[PDB]
Amino acid sequence: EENPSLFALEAVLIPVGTVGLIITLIFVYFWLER
Amino acid sequence: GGWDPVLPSVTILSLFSVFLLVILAHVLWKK
Repeated sequence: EENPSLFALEAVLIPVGTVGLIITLIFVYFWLER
Repeated sequence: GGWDPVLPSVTILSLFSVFLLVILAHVLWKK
């Protein structure tokens, strides 16, 4: 019933991917400390 | 005065994408 056009929208194509990787990376940095 | 063009939403989203991309590349580069 739904459409796949919205599933492959812009927010999933770049912002969600980058935000998730960026958050994970910064957390990794904090964990390492130095 | 004479109908000034206005930037679209796609361009703004694109800008945010590039900026966040720079953050990812910066953290990996500095790691």
